[PDB]
Amino acid sequence: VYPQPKVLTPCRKDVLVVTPWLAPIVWEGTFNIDILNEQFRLQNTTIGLTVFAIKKYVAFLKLFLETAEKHFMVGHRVHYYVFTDQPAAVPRVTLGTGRQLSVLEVGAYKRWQDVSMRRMEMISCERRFLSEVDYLVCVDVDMEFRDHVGVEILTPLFGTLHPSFYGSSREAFTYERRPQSQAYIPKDEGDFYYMGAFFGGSVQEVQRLTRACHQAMMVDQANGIEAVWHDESHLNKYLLRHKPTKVLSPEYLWDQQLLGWPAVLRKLRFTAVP
Amino acid sequence: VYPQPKVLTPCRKDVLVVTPWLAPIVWEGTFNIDILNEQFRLQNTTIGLTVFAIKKYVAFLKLFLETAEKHFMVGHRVHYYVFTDQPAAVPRVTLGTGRQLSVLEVGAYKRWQDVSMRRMEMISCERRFLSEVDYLVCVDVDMEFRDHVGVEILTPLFGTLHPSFYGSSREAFTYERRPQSQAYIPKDEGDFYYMGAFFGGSVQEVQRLTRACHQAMMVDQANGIEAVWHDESHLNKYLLRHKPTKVLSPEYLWDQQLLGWPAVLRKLRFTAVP
Ligand SMILES: O=c1ccn([C@@H]2O[C@H](COP(=O)(O)OP(=O)(O)O)[C@@H](O)[C@H]2O)c(=O)[nH]1
Ligand SMILES: O=c1ccn([C@@H]2O[C@H](COP(=O)(O)OP(=O)(O)O)[C@@H](O)[C@H]2O)c(=O)[nH]1
Ligand SMILES: OC[C@H]1O[C@@H](O)[C@H](O)[C@@H](O)[C@H]1O
Ligand SMILES: OC[C@H]1O[C@@H](O)[C@H](O)[C@@H](O)[C@H]1O
Ligand SMILES: [Mn+2]
Ligand SMILES: [Mn+2]
Repeated sequence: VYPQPKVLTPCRKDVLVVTPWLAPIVWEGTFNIDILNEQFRLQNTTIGLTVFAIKKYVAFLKLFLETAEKHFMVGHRVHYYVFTDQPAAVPRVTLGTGRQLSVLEVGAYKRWQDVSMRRMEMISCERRFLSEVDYLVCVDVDMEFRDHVGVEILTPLFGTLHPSFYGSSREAFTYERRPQSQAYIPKDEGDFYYMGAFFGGSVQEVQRLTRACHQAMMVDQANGIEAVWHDESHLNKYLLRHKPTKVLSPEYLWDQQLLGWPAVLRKLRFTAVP
Repeated sequence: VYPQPKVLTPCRKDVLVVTPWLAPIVWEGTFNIDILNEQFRLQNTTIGLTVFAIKKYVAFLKLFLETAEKHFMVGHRVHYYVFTDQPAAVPRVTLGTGRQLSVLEVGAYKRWQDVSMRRMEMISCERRFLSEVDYLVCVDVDMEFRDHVGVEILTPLFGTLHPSFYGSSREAFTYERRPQSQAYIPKDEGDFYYMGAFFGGSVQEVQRLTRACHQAMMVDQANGIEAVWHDESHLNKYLLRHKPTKVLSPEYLWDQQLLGWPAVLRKLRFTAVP
């Protein structure tokens, strides 16, 4: 027993709720969470969440993890995978039932470009995700959850609209524009500008995507060019060619300090920390 | 190179384009057919179309088939499966490249209820669909195509909004309301009223659906009740419990003689014949 959807009275008339390849764009008021929760519960869905916390970024884990417990996939099985050069630095956060955390120890890379960039490499570690989770969600650690982020996001492949470019035209998009880079996207192409900080999908699609992006980055290195926004550039080139089956609205990646809280955002769910 | 989708200016503001379980509702202006065509071509998609033409309904095949050739999945591989008690009566219609037709001979059933109802049984013939097509589309024969019906419909499971109930409230829906019938749907439930004349999906999902509906009809027979709208009733009960991954708007099942051509319908694609 829920509100009857009515085909002649849309809920959101202010935003695009479907892409032109028929992928939902996820905004508050587009979904009934109760229907979706049942769907995903009926398959005993397990969602993995990957997060890197290399060098000083271990400082962000406590709030990340505490807020994930309040807001992320609450009621579903969750497995956190914390990639860190400092395992002893990972805070012990008490978890809800059916939720667990693994610490994966990795190398502290040369500069920030590589730490951000080698995530694609480090996520692709492959045998294990396939056995343990049905979906993988890949996010920045320097963030907090402030509202529901749940199974509405889950789909074979998704990316998230960069909060600075959702209202913008495409020649404005900061894609890689040098044809020397595997990340190259011409000035007459592109659907959206996706942020590197929040993407995911089924384990098979995320392994594909991260393998591709790593193979593309290595090809650029061997040719002496570094895409302008690094992993985000390659992410955007992958998602142009392999279109995501859901797109998350900027409700899912926001910075209230830089951008306020406009009326088109009914919820701010996952936000940057200073 | 196509129109850039703009996230703050929806194309359709007059209709619901997404269900509350995040299934697209397919209306003109929600999709770019060029993007979709490429997607489906890249997988060499084959679509099967099943149609029953038992007794006098062989009379409808010539126009059905001629118009399907102009409008249905044009450019993609298509396999028509014509179920008939009269194989010699099937018109020879010249087909486009990559399109073929098989005649399947079956029994002329006792009354019209059973002819319509035993379709579910006759579609479920199982080994063969799995090998030959990726999707199955199941329609009435007493119809003509008048405009594009293409790969925008394709998804694991879809149904179509009955053209007489899309603007209506749910207690108005002519679901089966006797609890004695497997088709029973309470007065406080239901998302939409789907018509029996146009549903489909992947071969696996259509085999599931048609197996379920046949198993449900047989259980009702053994109990001496016949659902009020027969196969359509069971279809609607299946789609309540297993929600379709796309819903087709009434653009995909219309009767211009009974309903005109309202402004909310930008195309009339598949329509009833007198
Ligand atoms: O020294 C570093 C730099 C980056 N990161 C990881 O790489 C992500 C992206 O980096 P950052 O957040 O600095 O990029 P921004 O959001 O500022 O563009 C971070 O959230 C961390 O998960 C890290 O763990 N240690
Ligand atoms: O004598 C019959 C009655 C029905 N049908 C098939 O069952 C479908 C549904 O029947 P009908 O079109 O009469 O139902 P309606 O659309 O009038 O509700 C038809 O399109 C045919 O495909 C048939 O082949 N021969
Ligand atoms: O334009 C691309 C850049 O946009 C900035 O706003 C953002 O901080 C960068 O991380 C990168 O996304
Ligand atoms: O209400 C259910 C009935 O609605 C009629 O308009 C239609 O002709 C019937 O075929 C059946 O769908
Ligand atoms: Mn960050
Ligand atoms: Mn009919």
